[PDB]
Amino acid sequence: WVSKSEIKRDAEELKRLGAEIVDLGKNALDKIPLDADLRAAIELAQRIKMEGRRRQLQLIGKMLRQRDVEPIRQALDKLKNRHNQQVVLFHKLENLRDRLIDQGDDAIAEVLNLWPDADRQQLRTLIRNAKKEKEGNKPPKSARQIFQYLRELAENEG
Amino acid sequence: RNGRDSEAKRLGVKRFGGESVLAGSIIVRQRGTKFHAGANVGCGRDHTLFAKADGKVKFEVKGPKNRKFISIEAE
RNA sequence: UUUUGUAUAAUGGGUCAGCGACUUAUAUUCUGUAGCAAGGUUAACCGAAUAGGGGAGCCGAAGGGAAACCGAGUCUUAACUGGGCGUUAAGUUGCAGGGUAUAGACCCGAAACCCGGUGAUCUAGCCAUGGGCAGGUUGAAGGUUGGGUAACACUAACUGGAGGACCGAACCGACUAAUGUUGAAAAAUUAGCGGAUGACUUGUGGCUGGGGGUGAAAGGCCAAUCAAACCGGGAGAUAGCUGGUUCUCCCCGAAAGCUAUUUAGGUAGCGCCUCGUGAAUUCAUCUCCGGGGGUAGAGCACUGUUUCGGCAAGGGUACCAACCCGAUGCAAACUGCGAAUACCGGAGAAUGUUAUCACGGGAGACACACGGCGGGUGCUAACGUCCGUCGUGAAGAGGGAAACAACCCAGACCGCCAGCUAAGGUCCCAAAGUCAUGGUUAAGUGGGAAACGAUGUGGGAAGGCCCAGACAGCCAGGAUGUUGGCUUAGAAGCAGCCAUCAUUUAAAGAAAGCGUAAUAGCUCACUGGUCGAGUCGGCCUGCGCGGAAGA
RNA sequence: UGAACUCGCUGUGAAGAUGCAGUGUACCCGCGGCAAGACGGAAAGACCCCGUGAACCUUUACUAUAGCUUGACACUGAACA
RNA sequence: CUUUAAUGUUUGAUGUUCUAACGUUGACCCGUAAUCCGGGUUGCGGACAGUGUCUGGUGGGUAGUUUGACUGGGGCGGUCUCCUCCUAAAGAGUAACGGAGGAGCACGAAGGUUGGCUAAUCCUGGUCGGACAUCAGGAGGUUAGUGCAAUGGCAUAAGCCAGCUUGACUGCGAGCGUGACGGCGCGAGCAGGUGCGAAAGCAGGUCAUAGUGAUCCGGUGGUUCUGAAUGGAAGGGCCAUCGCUCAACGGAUAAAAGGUACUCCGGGGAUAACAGGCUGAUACCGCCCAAGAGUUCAUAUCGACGGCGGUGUUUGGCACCUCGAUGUCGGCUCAUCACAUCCUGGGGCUGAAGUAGGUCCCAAGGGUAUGGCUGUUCGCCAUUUAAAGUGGUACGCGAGCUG
RNA sequence: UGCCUGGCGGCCGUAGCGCGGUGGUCCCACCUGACCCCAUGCCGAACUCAGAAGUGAAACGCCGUAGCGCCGAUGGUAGUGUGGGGUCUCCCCAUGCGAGAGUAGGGAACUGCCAGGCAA
Repeated sequence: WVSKSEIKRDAEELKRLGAEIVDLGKNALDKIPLDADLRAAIELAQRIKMEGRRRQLQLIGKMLRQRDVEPIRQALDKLKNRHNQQVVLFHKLENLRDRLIDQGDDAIAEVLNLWPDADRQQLRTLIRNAKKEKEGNKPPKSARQIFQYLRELAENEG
Repeated sequence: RNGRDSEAKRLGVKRFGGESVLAGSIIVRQRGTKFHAGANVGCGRDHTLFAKADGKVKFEVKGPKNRKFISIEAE
């Protein structure tokens, strides 16, 4: 006994995977191990639009029902892991900059702990300049410099 | 869970005795072969009996098994 | 008005007077009307102009295909004995009317969104400037005096003066109770409670202006209104939702059904409603003829199910049991059999305002309830829900049933002080037999209710004994061992193992009841005499009683 | 406040009767009190449901973006290793 | 030209130095009695910063939306298409969250034709082999088989085997069945060319019902059909075919999950919760045959195995009135009535010696408490009596009051 | 004209089975060989070729036998359409139709065409 609800859920997952791979770029398509026919179908889906694109995606999902998906899932998982790591690094940098702008000495100490080589004097000067810019409605030059410095420190650590 | 409904096949007898019919008309709609075609009566793939020529549909019992036969006479 | 359904105790109304609800324009379809007629017709514009010019323009008479293209033929295919669409009916301009779609297009009733402005004299916060917070209470630091230590600390006094400190006015907060909820006020008043030198309050002036301000940070307040203020515009927003739609008469007059729907109270198609045109003894009733069923009924050939008896594979031979055999059953999901209705076609006398079918215009409706008929479901309970058909009401008043649309008879054109009749009644209220014939009932049954019970009543089949006199009665009898062997404790007939014998005999059994420790004693089985006729145990029962007690 | 010549009981009735059928009682009209009912009056129920109705809020629901942010292009040049 | 080397040209990535662009809310002077602004000198960094367009990523902070339907209140649980059997009342068709089950395949053959053939269950004989393998004989007549769950049919076999082929072909299709419709199915027959068979004749798929998706759009082959001046091409039109668990399967978007007790609006007793009515499984009570208990002895008292009766005092179903408002459990004042009687009163039986008791009939004229436990109705405990009774009145009374 | 035979149809269990008898004058069947035609998942089994030497055992055609199987009335019964009644989850009244099974009985066949042998 196989539940038609489970079948529908599996179909939805397959269609989601098809849409994701279609959205993925040319380099991602090359990296993912797709057969020639599936690659041609994906390219046709990308070229077409409107309800035709959705029905081509439905065809992709129907083909994936029979074709193996584990390599495709692994490739998508690794690509998404890399993208999420990059996004998390960017979010951490943005949050650290925001804390530096808002609190002050606590954020400076956190930055020093994350990167011992970080210059306390430079960080203090940049934070004071950013506060002055905020007070005088000046361009966020200090904020941009802080972001660049944090990115450089992260790159050096990595 | 049980009791799922399905549209009926609308089987039965369409033409009865004493009624004139035209060529190609369907006489009886049956799933199996309840009635066997005879003279001027042809049987399709779906075990449906049709008239090959104008006439009045007639029913007779023939054969060793006494199976019911449908025949048409040009009257 | 709502609905299957109303006085219902579901909706609205106090009334009078006035005002108020399907209009209008653009294009389309159809009807009636007027003309012309294979032609009709003008728009704008000119016009001393509702005339006359203006044929610009539009519509059909020739259509098919997507088109090329072809042509009364065309499209499909190399093309058909082929098939779809054209020919044999004449179109057009105005008027009025029935619809269609656009415009708010029958009207009233919403929340809610955007745009442009107004407010911080009410209210929240902040800023600046002034005032007020009675009175009485213990007092921390510091200073001074005597004792005390080498010196401090400590001790007993004077000065000293801070409490989100204490009691307690004015004042402030509404924390609690009540007053009131159109109020005294669209949140105020009374009586307590809390603070009463502190983040206190207040007069005055300014700022914070609405996806925003403010909030010692409950969605509170922002001019009596705030989970998004007020004023004007979009905007008479939209609304599958509530409600109303106003004068009269006549004819016809259904449904709450099927398919479909982001669809269940909305709406599209068909049946059902109505008007017109064209069509065949077209259709209905009844008689006859030819029909296939698989329902009732019946049965178990087959499919399940069920009991008994037997051979019994297999299984662990006093022991469980498959495949089977004979009988009894059951089945909406079984039919070796099988109908009456139901339906199709043909023939026919007669009736039915063609009651039958095709097309066009407009509908309404798509919430149905009950009884009968065979049911699913529910408890073979429900004024419970869902199926196929007739009727009722919805859409039908009247008469009967006390009142009740679904129970019974019966379809209101109007009037008449007429008769008959259907159901239902005839003692009367309340109209009519206190009618007649042969019976049942002694209970207020009639005038709610069952398993069961019973010398109630009338009869039937009957059954046993009966003037060689029956049943029950009237003065009579039941005498002797049988205090028994037996479990001897006494059962002796009146508790049991036991025979169930025997004399007097018109007649008596080794025994049925009452009670004594057992005794004993009194009746009954049968028997003398009179009267004497009928006497006794059950079944069927129609009609009767109990079981039957609710405010 | 539809209009009232506005009694109780049994049963029915859109199912709790001042108004129906049967029955019993009751002179008509006023005033001081009680309050069983006329499902008293109040708010087009806050409770349950309907609406391809509205508004606020939440996000790993959908669609975009303020903001943040990577790089390229002009302001933006001169000397050389 | 592939492959290299010095000078001379285009420059790009990168580093340093400089300043003339650029900022200076750094300093000094003037317009100026001037913390604005502008102008002149210098220094500070300096082609960095930022600015304008695009682009990669993040982004309920903001703006516009969605979260379907059936459902014995709602959520959860189960379903949304097609096929078989009964309900489905002997034409067709006919519902339920009724009962039993399947399908979204597959076959270049399992299709067409020609020829030939006919199984289950058991008995007998026989090495493994034994009831059930395969071999010979015996009855059999569809119980076998007919690919897929089911139904009917299949002896001419629609079942099995063998020789050849793709008619599983192209262009049509009168005439009918089925649905409101889109639509789906049957279908003799006409033209061309084929397969089987010498032939009459059969073959336009599978013994027959599910194995499928309209429309828009796009992909491939063909077509001068058209291609907006001409000659082409691009783009379009038509014929053949492919693309959707669009499974919410007659499918509104290519694109959407939840709360609001801070909610509102227009309505529904079409639809709920307290009360009314119907109904009476359940609950209470009474009784019948009666095994048996009761020191023997059924009915002094209980009394299984079974059934029959009254009420609505709990649990049950409809929502038939009510959502344009019926204020839903307790306490107080007011109480009313029935007896299925706690006592008082009159009686029967008794395993009733007397007081004191056990059971039943009539009788409602009358009486029928206080405190702790919970909000409680009710019920338990302690104390007195004659008791400290059971029930209906919206589980009486909020048009009486405190919740 | 008929005792017979083989085939072609109607009717198809009154038509088919159990038992005995009956036939080789023609026809039918059995049978011999298959070298050749023909084919066996091996076989003259099945089918086919030339014969009929030999026979009527099996089958085949006919008769008797009722033992089955089968058909089958009449009446009754279940049921049921119509209009009603009742102690109305059921039954009854008037009317129309009318089962299944069983009984009496029938029953072990009839019929048209062609071709061949016998006597006529």
